[PDB]
Amino acid sequence: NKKEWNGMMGELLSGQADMIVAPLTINNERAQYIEFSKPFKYQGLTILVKKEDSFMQPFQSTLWLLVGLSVHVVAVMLYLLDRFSPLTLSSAMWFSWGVLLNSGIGEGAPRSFSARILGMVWAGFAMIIVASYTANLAAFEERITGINDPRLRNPSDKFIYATVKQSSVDIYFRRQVELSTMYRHMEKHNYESAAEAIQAVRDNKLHAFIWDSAVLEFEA
Amino acid sequence: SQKCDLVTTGELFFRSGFGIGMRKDSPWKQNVSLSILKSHENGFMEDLD
Amino acid sequence: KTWVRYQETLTFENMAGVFMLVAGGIVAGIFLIFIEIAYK
Amino acid sequence: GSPRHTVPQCCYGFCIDLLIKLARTMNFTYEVHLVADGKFGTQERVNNS
Amino acid sequence: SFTIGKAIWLLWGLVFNNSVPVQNPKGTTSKIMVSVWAFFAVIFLASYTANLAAFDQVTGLSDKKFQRPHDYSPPFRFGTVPNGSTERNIRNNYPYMHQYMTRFNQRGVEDALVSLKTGKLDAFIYDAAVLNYKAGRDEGCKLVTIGSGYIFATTGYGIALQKGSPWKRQIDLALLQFVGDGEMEELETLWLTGICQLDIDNMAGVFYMLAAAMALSLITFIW
Amino acid sequence: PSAFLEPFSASVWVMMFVMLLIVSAIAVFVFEYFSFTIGKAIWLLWGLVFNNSVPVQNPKGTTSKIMVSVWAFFAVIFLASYTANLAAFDQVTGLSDKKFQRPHDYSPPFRFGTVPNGST
Amino acid sequence: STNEGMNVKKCCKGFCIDILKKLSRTVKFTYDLYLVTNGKHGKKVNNVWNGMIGEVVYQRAVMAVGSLTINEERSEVVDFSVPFVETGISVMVS
Ligand SMILES: *[C@@H]1O[C@H](CO)[C@@H](O)[C@H](O)[C@H]1NC(C)=O
Ligand SMILES: *[C@@H]1O[C@H](CO)[C@@H](O)[C@H](O)[C@H]1NC(C)=O
Ligand SMILES: *[C@@H]1O[C@H](CO)[C@@H](O)[C@H](O)[C@H]1NC(C)=O
Ligand SMILES: *[C@@H]1O[C@H](CO)[C@@H](O)[C@H](O)[C@H]1NC(C)=O
Repeated sequence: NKKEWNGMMGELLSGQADMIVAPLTINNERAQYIEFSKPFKYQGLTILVKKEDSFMQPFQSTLWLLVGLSVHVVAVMLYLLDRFSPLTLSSAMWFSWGVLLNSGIGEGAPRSFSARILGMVWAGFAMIIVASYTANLAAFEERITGINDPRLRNPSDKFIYATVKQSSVDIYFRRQVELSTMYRHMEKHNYESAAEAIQAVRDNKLHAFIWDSAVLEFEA
Repeated sequence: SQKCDLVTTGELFFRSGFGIGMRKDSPWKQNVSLSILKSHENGFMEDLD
Repeated sequence: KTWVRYQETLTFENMAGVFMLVAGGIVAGIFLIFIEIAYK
Repeated sequence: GSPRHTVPQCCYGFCIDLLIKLARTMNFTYEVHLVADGKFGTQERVNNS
Repeated sequence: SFTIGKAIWLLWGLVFNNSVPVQNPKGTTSKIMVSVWAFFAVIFLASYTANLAAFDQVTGLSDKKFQRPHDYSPPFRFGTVPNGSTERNIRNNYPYMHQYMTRFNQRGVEDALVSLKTGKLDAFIYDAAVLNYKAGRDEGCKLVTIGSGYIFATTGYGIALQKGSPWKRQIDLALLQFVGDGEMEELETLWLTGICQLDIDNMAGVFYMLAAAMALSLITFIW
Repeated sequence: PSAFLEPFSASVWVMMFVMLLIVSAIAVFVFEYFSFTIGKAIWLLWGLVFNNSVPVQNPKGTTSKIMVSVWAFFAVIFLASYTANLAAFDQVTGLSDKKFQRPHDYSPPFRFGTVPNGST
Repeated sequence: STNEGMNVKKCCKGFCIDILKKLSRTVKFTYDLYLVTNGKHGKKVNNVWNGMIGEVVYQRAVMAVGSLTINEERSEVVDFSVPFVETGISVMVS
């Protein structure tokens, strides 16, 4: 029942190493065993993420059927006014679907001595409907931002965050007693080296990664 | 709440204590201070707001 | 200076359902046109 | 503005109801007179001495 | 050729330009006037779309909206609960924020809840996970907090005993036994929740004006 | 805003040519069943997007006007998506801005510096 | 009008009641549970507390098994246990 070390400290205490030239992390356990020097690097942690339209079917289908029934009623009453004058039905449907067409059609003008007002109001009505539709289509979460996040305390298959296996950052996360759930989440995705973590986050398999700041600034 | 052109700015400093300007040493200050403290302990400013 | 300072409507997945519904409307319109030709 | 024109008028509002509450707490009355000028007051040098 | 007195239909059909043929313009002056009126209709439609386009709230504790909502036109308000440690946390952080709370006082937890359900309150400062529970048990996922406590205080709970109690170490060992075996995760899973363009009045008023247009068309049809 | 590659992205343009070929073949089949739309259907189909084309006399069998209306609605929603793409396409407010920590909220980064070993 | 009252018996459940029952199973003591009648969580008004702090500090209660927040003044008047949940602060909006 003895607690030991491995890697650089496993070779330093066994005689296979004499001078660690590496970013060694200062904590409680390593300062009481071996001596330290003046810290040459001042560096912090950061989170590596991957930061890289309701047309008809997601849009609610009440007003589309309303416009359809409206143009149906308009065509029926224009055909009835063509009956009661103060290919008739085909030309009436051509006019009623050519006013709404709004792009150009090879048609003429029907006899609208008492129906031109209904046609001009329907034309302005259709254009103000499509203008309001264009207006409210033109007018109308990936980041983590730190460790204080209860969404990471209840993770899922999308909130994927991990760390380097057997790292001093993992030791600092294990030391704090309120970091048990994130430790249990990161121990399921233990990664050996940093290049494997870069390859995993590049291939859209990761969403967050705890890593030092200046290295990711150099990678940026 | 009366007009539609009175909007206060983001600057708000010198938040001092507005009270009652009293005179010098006199026995009619302690009872007034206890009445003000009685106004502090209840909802005397809330209903007037 | 040598290490730190030295620096160096999508219509793919969003409009896929747009393409599917527009293609379905085109197929339905072509079917109505061929039924109209076969009737008259 | 005016040489001498002071009439009995009606005073009410926020501070008047505060003074009515103070007169309700402790058994005393008051007499409200209005100030002549409309200035708060600074440390002004007088023209003599 | 109907531009004697019937130019209204031609003119207001050339406003929107919905492919309405009227006549064959042989005069140069008429085509110049139609082109100038069409350019005026294009810039009027551009101004109309600009009017339609011109027609998370607080993203930090140091935001200017806590000072004054002067950046936007509608103002909001917020407050905390009395006789609590949240007011002492505010007085330890910012006495200015304590005076903002003192101006906008409120009654209590259930009264602020009724004010949020009826719309008599905009913002309410409370705990982090408990408002997540209230958002999860909310019908329709309506009351949603701004984030979940990113750059906030992030405090915790504990069990307070008397200074000099001999039973404190056994309770501490019992809590370390309760947390370090997955039982606390089971309690946080069981006793918590896990559930959580369109306008009405404008096209209704356009429908009232359309009903007036049908009334005017009926008047012009009967006479 | 030098040049945009967002709406078509050189992958939908093949489908535009395929739909032009299909509409041209339908026009040839209707003209065989039944007027310059034999091989010139590109100017008649793509010309009805910017709503100032020459009015071509459609046949009386109610054949071309339905697909003209469908392509017109497609052009209207395409121009609506184009205006939405154009709409979706001071700098520093103060110390309360998120740019001083990291400008990752926006697309370009920036940089700042003071005098070396001074009172600043 | 006065401080007259009656002892109403009420039932309790929830998270802290489960914590109290698990401490009664582990430590094996008899709990004396009663609701506070002074007010909310606590705020010192002229060396007079109220609520659970007023019950524990003024030698009227032994411990606070229920939920109690942690700040500077409650770290000064009493001592807390180890933390078990991260419940910070947030803002509910409409
Ligand atoms: C009023 O003040 C006097 C001291 O000047 C004090 O003895 C007395 O108790 C006070 N009475 C009340 C009702 O506050
Ligand atoms: C109020 O009236 C009573 C009458 O006994 C007496 O104490 C005194 O005159 C007044 N002062 C107070 C306590 O307000
Ligand atoms: C003092 O003299 C000035 C003129 O120099 C005059 O305007 C003012 O009313 C006088 N009174 C005082 C004390 O200011
Ligand atoms: C706090 O509790 C006291 C009773 O101890 C009560 O009078 C007061 O209204 C409560 N809240 C405030 C506003 O301090």
